[PDB]
Amino acid sequence: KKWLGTPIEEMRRMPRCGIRLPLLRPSANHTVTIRVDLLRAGEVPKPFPTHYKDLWDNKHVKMPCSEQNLYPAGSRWELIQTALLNKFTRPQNLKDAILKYNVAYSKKWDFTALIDFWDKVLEEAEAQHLYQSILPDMVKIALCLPNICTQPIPLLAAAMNHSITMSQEQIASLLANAFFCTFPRRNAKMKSEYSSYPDINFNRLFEGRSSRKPEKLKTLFCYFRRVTAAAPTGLVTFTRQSLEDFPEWERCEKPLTRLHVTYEGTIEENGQGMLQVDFANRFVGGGVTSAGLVQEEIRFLINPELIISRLFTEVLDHNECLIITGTEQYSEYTGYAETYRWSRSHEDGSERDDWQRRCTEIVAIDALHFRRYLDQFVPEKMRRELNKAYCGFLRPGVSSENLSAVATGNWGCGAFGGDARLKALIQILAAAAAERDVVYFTFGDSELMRDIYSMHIFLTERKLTVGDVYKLLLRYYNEECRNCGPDIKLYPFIYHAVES
Ligand SMILES: Cn1c(=O)c2[nH]c(SCCN3CCS(=O)(=O)CC3)nc2n(C)c1=O
Repeated sequence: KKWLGTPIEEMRRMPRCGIRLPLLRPSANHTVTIRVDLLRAGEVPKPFPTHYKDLWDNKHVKMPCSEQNLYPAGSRWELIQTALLNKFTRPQNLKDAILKYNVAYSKKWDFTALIDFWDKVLEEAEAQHLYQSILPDMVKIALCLPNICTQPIPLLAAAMNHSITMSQEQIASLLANAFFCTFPRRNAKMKSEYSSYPDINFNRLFEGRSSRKPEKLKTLFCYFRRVTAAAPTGLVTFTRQSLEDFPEWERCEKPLTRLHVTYEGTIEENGQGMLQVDFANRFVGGGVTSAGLVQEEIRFLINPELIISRLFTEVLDHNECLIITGTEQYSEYTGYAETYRWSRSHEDGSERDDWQRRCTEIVAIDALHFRRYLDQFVPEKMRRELNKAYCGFLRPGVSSENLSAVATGNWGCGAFGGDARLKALIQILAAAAAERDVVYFTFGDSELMRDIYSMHIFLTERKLTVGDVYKLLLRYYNEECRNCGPDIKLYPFIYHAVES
């Protein structure tokens, strides 16, 4: 009674189900920032090219170490170096350092949470370790950026189908810069450039008095402590995927696939090696660098390499997703939102693939935010969610036998107002169209587990196709929502319509 349906042991997982990876190589649609010819297990990857190369334009990340990063003109990189190469002994020292190259935000950025964490949460020995060891080591890896990220990083802009593969070490240098708020043109509230990109600098983690900010900082300093002490050796791939041809859902003759549904476990622990869904905001990462702390933000905190997607990933349009392969888990946690707490450091035991990427694949798909509950049953909105999930699950050019199951849950069903029973069925239909099985976590809701299982077995036993089910959703809208909360609920309607 803890789980229902297909045993999870029968679901496909990476690496066992994967196909031989092609040779890792840069191309028109794949940026590779390391020496592939020297990539070896257990060895820190060598950056390619050897000497720093800069691009300062509207198609690439504006690096803080660029000679074009100026301030009315002096070199901002020189200023960052002078500011950060000072001894920190009190939190005000770190605030003052960050503001030396952010003078325009000195009356706008609040540092209360950073001050409280250092002075009021940490004990004396933990504070001493922070400013004697961790922060100086973070400064050093940040300032090493021009020797580490030698190759320009393209923006993954809207409508681009493009991948970036970089080393975990390169990500660590970039995230250290984000912590010290060094990325230029990413700060103004009323900016034109980068207005369609998420925040990357960490200044909003330092503001306010929530009991959540200290837990976020503990989680991030756990990561920073680990990666400055011993450089991680693997790679991470970021792929923006934007599809043009979407199924004619009413006409899809594909059958449903297999389902495992359970009210215990988590996507990240029990969906190891599966395609793990991030319940994303259209600005990937949501409020990770500010106040948010539900499913997406938590994943971005315990696997912080996800955070760097915000440096270069434009806001997702309706037909797009972001696929990240290779991020490592550095922390364990309990709770969520107001009960979230950092638990301990985590030693990731995931195998690495032939590109030295952890066998962990996460897809960010953003559900819609519904102001009115009945809005989500409008056909245009159901099709939208179907196509979003389909884009996140589809892998053009891969046999279904080589596709892991999808590990997911009540996507968009918290603050975004989604109906769990509808969103479960939508994901089941999208997974079926993408020829993937579904592993579904209901997060303690045993009744929902039973309901999803019952509907899935009902539909499969009667051999209903994807299109058969979609037309029942359309019928539900017309008969119970269009001219209407509804008088009859969705699953009861479906049972009655089919049994009729
Ligand atoms: C399947 N699944 C979750 O659903 C989940 N939620 C959170 S934190 C936000 C709480 N909330 C969001 C949607 S909900 O309201 O439907 C139920 C719970 N962490 C989660 N993990 C690790 C997970 O595996």
